[PDB]
Amino acid sequence: LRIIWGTNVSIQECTTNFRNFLMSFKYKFRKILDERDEELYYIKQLNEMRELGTSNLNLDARNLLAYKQTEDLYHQLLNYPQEVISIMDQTIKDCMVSLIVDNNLDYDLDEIETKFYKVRPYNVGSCKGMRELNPNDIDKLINLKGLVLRSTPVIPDMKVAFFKCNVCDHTMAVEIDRGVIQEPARCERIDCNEPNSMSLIHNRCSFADKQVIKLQETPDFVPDGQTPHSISLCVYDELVDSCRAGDRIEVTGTFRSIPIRANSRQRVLKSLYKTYVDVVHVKTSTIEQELMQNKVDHNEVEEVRQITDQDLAKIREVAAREDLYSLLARSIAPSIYELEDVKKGILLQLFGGTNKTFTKGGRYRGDINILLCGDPSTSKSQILQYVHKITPRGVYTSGKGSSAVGLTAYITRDVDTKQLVLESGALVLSDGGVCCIDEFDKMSDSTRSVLHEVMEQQTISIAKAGIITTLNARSSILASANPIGSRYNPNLPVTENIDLPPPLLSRFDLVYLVLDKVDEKNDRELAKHLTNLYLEDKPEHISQDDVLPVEFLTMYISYAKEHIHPIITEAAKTELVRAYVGMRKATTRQLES
Amino acid sequence: SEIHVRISDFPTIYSLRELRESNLSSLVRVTGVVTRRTGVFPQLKYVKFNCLKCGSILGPFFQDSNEEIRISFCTNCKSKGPFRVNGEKTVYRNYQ
Amino acid sequence: ERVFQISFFNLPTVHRIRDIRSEKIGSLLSISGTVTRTSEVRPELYKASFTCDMCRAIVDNVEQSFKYTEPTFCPNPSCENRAFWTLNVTRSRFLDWQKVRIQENANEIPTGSMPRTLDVILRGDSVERAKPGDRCKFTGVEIVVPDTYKISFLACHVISIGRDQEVFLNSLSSDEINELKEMVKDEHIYDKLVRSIAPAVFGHEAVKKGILLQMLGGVHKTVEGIKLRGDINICVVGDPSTSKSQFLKYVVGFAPRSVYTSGKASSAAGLTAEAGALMLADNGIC
Amino acid sequence: SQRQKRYQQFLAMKMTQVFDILFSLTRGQPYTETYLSSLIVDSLQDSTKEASEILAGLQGILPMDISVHQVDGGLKVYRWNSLDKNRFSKLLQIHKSKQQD
Repeated sequence: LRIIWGTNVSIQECTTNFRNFLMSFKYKFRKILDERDEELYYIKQLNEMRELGTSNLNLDARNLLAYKQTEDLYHQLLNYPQEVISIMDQTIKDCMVSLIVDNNLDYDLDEIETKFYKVRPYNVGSCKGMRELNPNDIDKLINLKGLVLRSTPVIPDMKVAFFKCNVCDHTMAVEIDRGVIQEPARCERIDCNEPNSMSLIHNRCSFADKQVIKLQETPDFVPDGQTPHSISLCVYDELVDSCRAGDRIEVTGTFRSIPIRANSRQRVLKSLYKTYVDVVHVKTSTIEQELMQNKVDHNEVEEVRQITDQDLAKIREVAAREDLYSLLARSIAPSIYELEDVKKGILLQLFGGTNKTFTKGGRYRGDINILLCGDPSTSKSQILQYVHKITPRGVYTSGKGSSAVGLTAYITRDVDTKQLVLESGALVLSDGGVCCIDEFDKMSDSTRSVLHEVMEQQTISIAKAGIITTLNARSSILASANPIGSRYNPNLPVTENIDLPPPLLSRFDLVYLVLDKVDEKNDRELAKHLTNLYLEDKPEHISQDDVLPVEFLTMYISYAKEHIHPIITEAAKTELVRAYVGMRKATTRQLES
Repeated sequence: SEIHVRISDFPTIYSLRELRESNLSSLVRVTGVVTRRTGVFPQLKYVKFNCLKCGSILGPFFQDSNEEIRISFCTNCKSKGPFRVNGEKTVYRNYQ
Repeated sequence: ERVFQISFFNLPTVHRIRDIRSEKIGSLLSISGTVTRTSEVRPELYKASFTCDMCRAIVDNVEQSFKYTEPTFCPNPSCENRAFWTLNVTRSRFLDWQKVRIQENANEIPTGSMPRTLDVILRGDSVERAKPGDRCKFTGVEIVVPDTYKISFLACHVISIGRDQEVFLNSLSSDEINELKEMVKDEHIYDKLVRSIAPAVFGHEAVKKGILLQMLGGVHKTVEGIKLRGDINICVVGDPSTSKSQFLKYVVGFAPRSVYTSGKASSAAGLTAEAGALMLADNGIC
Repeated sequence: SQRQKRYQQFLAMKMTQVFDILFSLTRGQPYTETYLSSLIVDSLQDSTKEASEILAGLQGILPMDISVHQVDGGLKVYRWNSLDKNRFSKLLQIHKSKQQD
């Protein structure tokens, strides 16, 4: 049965096993799908391949699962990927050949068979994040997701080094293979001998780029308390550059780990190996694109795990609750007392607007920038806490702990590779979701110069340093401020009493002003709330008895986001105007808001 | 101990703007307006490397008008204990 | 006295920066791009004369890749070596390099992967042929630099390419060239034109016009003295935004050589050492 | 402006020009395979409607070097990088549809 020494992978025997499957498939998948096209895909797809001649079969994984044979093949594949894929490719070429032979003369004629076709299997396994993985799996197919942080330029790789001799010269050149290049001392032509310097022409050596992508992985499903790990994957070959930064991509690849020399002078290696991803298939696949979507693209991941349909019903049910507009605002801040209209305006900030690209441009998004001030200790902090907690993409920052740069483009020295590396500052990150700004009134004048660009543009143009570009960051703005008073004090111009540029001021969507009338008569109540807990010391019954959702909220938010696209029609128009009329009777932006 | 001849008179008078590589290395007469002109510092130009790991002194080098490059490999190593010039023992010039 | 530099031109195609691949290394290439951050020209070796006093010095060659050292072999003699040095500033081939870090052309940028600049060294008389913040075409001479190496293209042929035989515009345009000739035939559209500038705005027309005209000509050139400036600077004062120019300008974002300078706090990084200020808007509004 | 009609006939002639420019647009770009868009753009930049039109006409004349494959995800270009551009030069010369179309 031959073998592979440790792989327990019988040389061939899986070539048959596969060959059967490859030749014969149809949909056994529909069985797992429960069904509810007839023909086998593999042959057809493969023919398309032959005609187009694109090689690069990305397979499925799992079609094998579930099909007999190749059931085990699924397993061994997950286990011992590299060898497996090699065998796979071999069988593939052989099959292409055997196919052409059926066709007798095919594609003029036999060259194409000599060309290399390669497997780019995808969809392999449900992998739990990264941080989860054990050393137990050093090399396995693994699934990943999340936006693309940064990507190195192509880095050349001589599979084939290039050498020459002082004499005669002869140009012979050694392939790297294993990661060291062992050069011959002497000599080729003369040979001789002669201990004649064998020169290495670096301009003449081969180069692979296999590029480098800093990956910010979102597995979601966050066990906590972990913070998102960043990843880096070497790609290779045609895969290189096929990815724009920031893409949300599904890619699969081989777990990998490497030691790295510590001294940079001495031969010493660091033990404590450093892990990377080998990057097999992404989700050339680039050229294929929606040809991937063929076979229908896996029934859209079976709805992508939409809510308990029942839960959805619960949503649509709660929608009926007339109080819902209020009830939600209640559910929003359990800890916080009164100040509802705040909680409300925020709630809208969660529901904010709708994006419009026009024909092009357009792109008002849904963005809403709320500012709030008042007497301090308002809990004014606490809220930002809450939102930040809720907000998936949000970030919380302090005035003066800041300047116009840290929000963008650190462009720091990577120094891991001893490279310089572009680091998204705070804002680019915050693109999407909302931003939590402490001490807005206190920000550096340099800082917030940023803002006007953001607020207006809703994007950001950095021409600075090595790369000049306008990056889009779309995110909501929540800013806190203390009147100079710090009680803004009665009368005064409030607009004065807030400090700030009356323009930049005017920019903020929602201007919330907090104040205290000393309702006696409030403090009592607030003190009751507050005074509670107390009991229970172990957190229990915060707002009881009152009706509030908990996580249902989060989901509901998510769904409403996903599925809703309101359109005001004509109705609003009239009154809508009359309003802003009375207002200027104030600014247009007010209307826009 | 020494006397340097200034000679005299060689038109030519290659102007300013007009000079080529053909003009290089050969004596050339010219005239023109004095722009910003340097302060004085004593000549005797020599650059050298105290390194880091490979101990010292890598010896004096004479560089360069004006490169100071690149000082590739010396003294153990040559890396990663790589080189840092020292204030001590590097000849300078100012001249004109 | 022998120095020869040969420059091909009239290559049939143009390669994008991102289009670069390791297969094309060491072969000449074709790239046009946006110039950034030029560097002062510094002499080179080409061939350097350096060897020891033992027994004979200043053998002339190499230091080819940036090293810059050293005499490679057959030292000293007879001190045969190793040894090191000694370099004759009397004998070597200086050149050039001014080098430059050029950026990919803006319009091209595939969303959203964003621009990536590369560096190229100007050797030979092609040196200084460059201008910063300029679209320019170059002959590849591409190759590489160690880093492990990092490719860096080189340039034999510096072309600033990137008017008119209005024909050759038409010839160039040719396909529509049919179509809007009608427009030339057409009339009033000075209205329709005017009836097109900033659809955004109600009225605001005198502006809409003004922008339009601003886009238009009026000719360089006297030679007495000033080439008569064709350009026209437009000022628009107003009660503040709600459209400020908060409208009009942004709108004017759509145009060639178009420099939207948000605010005047920059501070004149515009014209830094590209006129972010200006040279980029050359034949355009900042 | 009958200048327009002049431009019309002129472009009609520039068909051939395009063949010669495309032919050898491949060849002075030592690739002979490519991103159809790309070279389409370079040659375009020499002189889009006209450009794509030429893309078409050449495809028709030389449905050997050139194939266009619509795939899910789009129509992929196929280009035989080994095709003989001299023969293709004379063939482009002769079949303009013999310039009869």
